[PDB]
Amino acid sequence: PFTADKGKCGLPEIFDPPEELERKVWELARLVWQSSSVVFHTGAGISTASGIPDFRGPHGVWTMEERGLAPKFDTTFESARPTQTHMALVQLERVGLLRFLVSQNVDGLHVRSGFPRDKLAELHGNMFVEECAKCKTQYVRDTVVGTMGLKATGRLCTVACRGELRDTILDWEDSLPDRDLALADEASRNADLSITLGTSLQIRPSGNLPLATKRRGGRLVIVNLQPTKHDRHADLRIHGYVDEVMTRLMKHLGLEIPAWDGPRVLERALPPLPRPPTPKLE
Amino acid sequence: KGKCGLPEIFDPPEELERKVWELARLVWQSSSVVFHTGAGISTASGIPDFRGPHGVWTMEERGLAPKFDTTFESARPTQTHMALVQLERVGLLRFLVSQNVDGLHVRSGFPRDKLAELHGNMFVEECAKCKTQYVRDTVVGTMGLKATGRLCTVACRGELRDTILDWEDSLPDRDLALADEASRNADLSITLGTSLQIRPSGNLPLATKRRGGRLVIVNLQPTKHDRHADLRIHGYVDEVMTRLMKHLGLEIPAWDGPRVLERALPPLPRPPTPKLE
Ligand SMILES: Nc1ncnc2c1ncn2[C@@H]1O[C@H](COP(=O)(O)OP(=O)(O)OC[C@H]2O[C@H](O)[C@H](O)[C@@H]2O)[C@@H](O)[C@H]1O
Ligand SMILES: Nc1ncnc2c1ncn2[C@@H]1O[C@H](COP(=O)(O)OP(=O)(O)OC[C@H]2O[C@H](O)[C@H](O)[C@@H]2O)[C@@H](O)[C@H]1O
Ligand SMILES: CC(C)n1c(/C=C/[C@@H](O)C[C@@H](O)CC(=O)O)c(-c2ccc(F)cc2)c2ccccc21
Ligand SMILES: [Zn+2]
Ligand SMILES: [Zn+2]
Repeated sequence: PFTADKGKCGLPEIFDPPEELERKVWELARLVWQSSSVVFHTGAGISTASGIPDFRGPHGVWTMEERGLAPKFDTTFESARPTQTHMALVQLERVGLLRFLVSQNVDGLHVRSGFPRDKLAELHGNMFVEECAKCKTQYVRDTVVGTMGLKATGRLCTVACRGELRDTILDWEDSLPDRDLALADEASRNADLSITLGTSLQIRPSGNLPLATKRRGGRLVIVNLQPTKHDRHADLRIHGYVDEVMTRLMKHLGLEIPAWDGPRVLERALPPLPRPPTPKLE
Repeated sequence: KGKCGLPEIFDPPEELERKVWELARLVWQSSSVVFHTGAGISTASGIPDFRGPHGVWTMEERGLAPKFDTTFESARPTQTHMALVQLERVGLLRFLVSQNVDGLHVRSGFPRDKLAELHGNMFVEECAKCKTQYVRDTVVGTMGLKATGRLCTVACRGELRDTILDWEDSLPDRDLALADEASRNADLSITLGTSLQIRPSGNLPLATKRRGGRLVIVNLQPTKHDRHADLRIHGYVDEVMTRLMKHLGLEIPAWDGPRVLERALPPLPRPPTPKLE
């Protein structure tokens, strides 16, 4: 809690220079095309471009705490817009180039971006979601659930039940949800490409799931401004703003990054849309 | 560098809700609305401000660095940026004055002939001879009005220089005159994300007061002229502008990607006006 191991905070940022950045995002493009089963793992770095501070970056929550300073929010959780990266992941899932998405974020922007819930594992919970203690029915609300650490919110289940509604925000002691951790674990083992965006991969086991892609010869790409726990296991490390890496990647894939309709909830992935034909790689 | 790192104020929801309704009334009641924007309308796209808690000057005074969560090239316009584009298209915004050099107003497709970029635009270089501007797709690599290395290509070969003013540099006369003219003639100035400490860029909203115009200030910190405002709103500008638009019955439009529009298009249809009192 107070004393919890918050891991390495405030490490130096690394910027790949343009030419080397340009060539790494082509290598990423080549890996996406070549792969049958692409899982994305996201952390707090995909939401900074929308005004929400990270945990272990230069100006992150834990970093500034060690220095006796406050993290700063440039928006509310309710007024946060999904980033170019968020929407990019929405399109990649609609054209069938993303099998599964595993996010350690509680900021709720994945769900709000319209990404389908049955293809998302929210390992650390969601600030807009409360859950019936009795029947496990989840409610995706339009404002943040007012509590953290899996406590009574004040509201009751309304299914065909009256059970106690509770927040989904894990405390330090709280084990991951079983459904999300099994679906994230299964997707990770079976993938032949895991890509990590904006996570420093220091948390167990959320950070270890990308290593499961390595077993049976799968490839691993790490996109991050700072060093990550598992940098040495990566076949490709890109050091750049994820928005810049994801817009350049989409351009290579010949994909437009769609308009954000405003807050929308999609329970179940739709049928896959048409996608460009694949380049000849050799 | 003026007063930096002042405490933030948050209006409570009920009060915030009420003030943005009072904003909505003033927009509807007003013949000629000008908006004045500063660094605060780009924070939510990952570009730090100057005198906010984590801003350039603040962090300098405390021997710390300002943090960028994007490049200038990869920055997307905020919900506020795109709201100003729609307000202009439906004829409820006469003019827009910005102290921002971040280039996002132009890239949002807001029309140049209705914008004054008082402190310059990092994506614009200007011919020293014929004053032809070039809006490029990557930041012009200099600041302080220096030669960039590139030449005029008009029907000229003159020296292209950046448009970023240094401290000593006088504002561009065209942009300052148009900004000043629009400010005097407006019956509503709204300021969004500016602390209004810079001369004269910060004083232009006060010219709206002369001949009984109204002034709204939307800002998280105190501003120089809080005392002259008929309405002060302490909230995230994005929240204020999305709630405001919702009252106006206006969608906030999709961003096509970087686009340059020289001249304002014909005004589009807008919802009918409420009966006010
Ligand atoms: N715009 C950007 N582009 C690319 N990388 C970025 C950007 N902004 C930040 N980063 C990088 O993004 C990385 C973010 O890493 P961390 O801050 O540790 O977040 P987590 O999601 O891994 O934290 C996991 C859990 O830990 C907590 O306890 C909670 O329970 C969280 O769920 C940094 O290395 C940045 O350099
Ligand atoms: N999301 C937000 N919502 C509302 N207000 C905000 C937000 N983020 C920041 N603010 C406020 O936004 C304000 C930003 O104040 P300053 O940083 O002085 O920006 P300027 O444009 O007025 O500076 C003018 C010139 O001065 C420089 O030298 C350069 O020349 C500039 O061009 C703060 O008061 C924040 O509380
Ligand atoms: C002013 C504007 C173009 N301008 C500068 C630029 C600021 C600095 O290069 C000059 C300043 O430090 C010294 C002086 O006062 O003359 C920065 C900026 C600040 C810190 C940073 F790490 C990178 C860029 C900046 C950021 C957002 C908007 C406008 C900005
Ligand atoms: Zn129930
Ligand atoms: Zn010329």
